[PDB]
Amino acid sequence: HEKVTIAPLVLLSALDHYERTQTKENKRCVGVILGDANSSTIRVTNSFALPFEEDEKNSDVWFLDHNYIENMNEMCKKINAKEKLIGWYHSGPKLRASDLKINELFKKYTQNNPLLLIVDVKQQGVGLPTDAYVAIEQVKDDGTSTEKTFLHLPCTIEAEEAEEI
Amino acid sequence: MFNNHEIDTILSTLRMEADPSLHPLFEQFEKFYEEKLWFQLSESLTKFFDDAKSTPLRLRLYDNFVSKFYDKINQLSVVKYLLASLKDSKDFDESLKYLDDLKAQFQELDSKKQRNNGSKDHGDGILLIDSEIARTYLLKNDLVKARDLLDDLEKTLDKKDSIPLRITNSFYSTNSQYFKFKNDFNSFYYTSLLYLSTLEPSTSITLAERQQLAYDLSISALLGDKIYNFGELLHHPIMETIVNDSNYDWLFQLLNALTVGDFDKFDSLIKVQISKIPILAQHESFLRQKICLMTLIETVFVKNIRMLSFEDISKATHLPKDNVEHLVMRAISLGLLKGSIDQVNELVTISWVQPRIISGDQITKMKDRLVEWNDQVEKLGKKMEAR
Amino acid sequence: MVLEATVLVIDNSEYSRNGDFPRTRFEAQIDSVEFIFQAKRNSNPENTVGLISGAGANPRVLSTFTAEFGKILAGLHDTQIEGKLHMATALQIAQLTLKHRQNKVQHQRIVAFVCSPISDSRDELIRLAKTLKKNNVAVDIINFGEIEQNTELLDEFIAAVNNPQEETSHLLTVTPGPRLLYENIASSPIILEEGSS
Repeated sequence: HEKVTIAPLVLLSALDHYERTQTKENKRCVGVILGDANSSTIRVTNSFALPFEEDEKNSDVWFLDHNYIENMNEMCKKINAKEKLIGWYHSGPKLRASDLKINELFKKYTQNNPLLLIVDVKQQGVGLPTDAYVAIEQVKDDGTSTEKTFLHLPCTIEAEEAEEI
Repeated sequence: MFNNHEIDTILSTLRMEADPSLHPLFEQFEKFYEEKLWFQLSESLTKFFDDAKSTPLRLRLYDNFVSKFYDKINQLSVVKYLLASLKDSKDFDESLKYLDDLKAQFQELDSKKQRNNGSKDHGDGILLIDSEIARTYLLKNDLVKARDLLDDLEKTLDKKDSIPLRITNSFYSTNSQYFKFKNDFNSFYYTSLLYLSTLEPSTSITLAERQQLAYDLSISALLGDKIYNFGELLHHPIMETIVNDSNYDWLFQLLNALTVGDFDKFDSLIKVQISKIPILAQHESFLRQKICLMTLIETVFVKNIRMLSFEDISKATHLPKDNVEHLVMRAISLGLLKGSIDQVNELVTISWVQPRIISGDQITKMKDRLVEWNDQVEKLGKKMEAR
Repeated sequence: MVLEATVLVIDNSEYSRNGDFPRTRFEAQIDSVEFIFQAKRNSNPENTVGLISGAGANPRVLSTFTAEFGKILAGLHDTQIEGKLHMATALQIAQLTLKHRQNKVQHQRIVAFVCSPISDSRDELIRLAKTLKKNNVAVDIINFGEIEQNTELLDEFIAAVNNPQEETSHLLTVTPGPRLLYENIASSPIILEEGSS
């Protein structure tokens, strides 16, 4: 079974960037996850931040650096070389459709299965607002077409010996 | 007329000083062929508005341009309309030269790249080979050799990818006649469903395809059973834009016949031409018994009643209760109802897994019963707030 | 003039995949763009050229800011063979791209290669043209093959941005013909005002 386990530092690292640049109110902050998983089980521990900006009126406006942001992974490779890029995480408060169009660009740099998380600037719900996405080709009975869509899977917060106590 | 030479001159002069692909002897031949406005061949963007006329046997001169051809439009645009204009030619020798003799690894994997495809913009015809083998031999071979042609095709479909879904149209067009030669049309109905969803993009959006598609959708939905009976006829009314009669008018009466279920309406539905198939006699009772059952399933379900009896089921279908028990079981294996019919008790137990789409009459009461009745739990849970 | 960050926008449409230039078009474009990257690299030590594809069924992204042409080659060998140029949506990405620069001492000049005509109206680009003077960034327009079969829709885009040559508003025009593809830079003013050859 595929179960995403997210470290709470991911939410705290992005929370700082929400205060600095004042990113909120339908403004997505793109990020990338880290870990070593050769199985269906996904382990998310370390995470980076991608300087992404979008327009509120036009959802097709997106700019993402490919090899310029990976310098952080190169600096982390000398730190920990066991973990590589297993996926990515976005914000998507209203869930922009830009991630539905291109699943190749994010999968090119991540050899694991495509994974898309949700970190909202709010995340104030008593429930489980954090949601995971798996982009595959699923048959739809709506009668339009069978294309790449999101597959929802439950996630949780990671607790290890460092951050438990 | 001169529209071939005049239009091609403007686009070529702004690119090349002299025509690289057109030989100076062949330049005058461009407007020398026919008397019409648009001829059987063209190049670059002018070719987009050009198509086949009658018998384009002059495509050999278009294939003669190899060396300097790419200096106007990319070299991979040769096979775009090459095999598209020959679709109505129906010749074995001309097909083998553009399929088997085309082979692979010609010049394209050396100094250039390969996008496969080849019937739009610029692409190599290697992917075009496996797609057009099934169409050329469709009317030649029989159901035996037709399976081997699908093995090298279906496996190629999963091996390589293509952005346009039109590649399935040629796949569904082959299986259309492949299933037409057979008896059971159940596989022919599911084939035409995904074929209609691929009609929205390019490659013949014209209404000439809907004329032959309406004839397929009429026979497929008649002897095929997938979702409801006539429910898929009102989703895409493409037949109302084409000829109404000549086998196209049978769906007009079939729309109101299954809702009624009168034998008098069936005489205007089936005629002597369609009655020569023994499969029609089997599905004649399958369509009426199901549409009368779909109404009873909507009727039996109100609040607490999940169960029918032998009364309303046998009277609506006008069939003896002995056969009706085993006739529904043929529709039970389709995933409709999982229940188990009794005998002595004369009561039909129904386990209802059927999706039953086309809602919006229920949602008024249906959605409100998920709130008001759920509010009863919220009111009773407020006394649990002590801790 | 000073340290600048070049924003490169090419056209991947069907007009760049053909041999319209009577030697080579897309084969020598790899060298011509690389020679421009090497020309600005010798003029200023800080060189970052973003590669943004504004064509091929909505704008795409191939390469990113880098100091070496090796990462640019990843976008040069991979070119989408369909789609046309969309100026409205791709420019809005370039407007946000103007704010991703590292230091304020690094200026920005938008360089666009237009191989295909566009259906976008000029009035839509007028309100979007005020973002150039707001961030004090330059712009460079290289268009060939559109001016012959179509008018210039980016001419009025320069009118609202019109400024003396010490700031922004540098308009360029390239007409193909019996020439060399790398020689097309000679007719452009970008090759001038340089003491190195």
